[PDB]
Amino acid sequence: GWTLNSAGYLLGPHAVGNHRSFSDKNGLTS
Repeated sequence: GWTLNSAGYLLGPHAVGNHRSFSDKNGLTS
């Protein structure tokens, strides 16, 4: 049913029209 409080604290709605990139092009590693 719910999570918002319990398991939904991190889980939220998705944005339509906005695209996300992968974490392999940008980011430094030592």
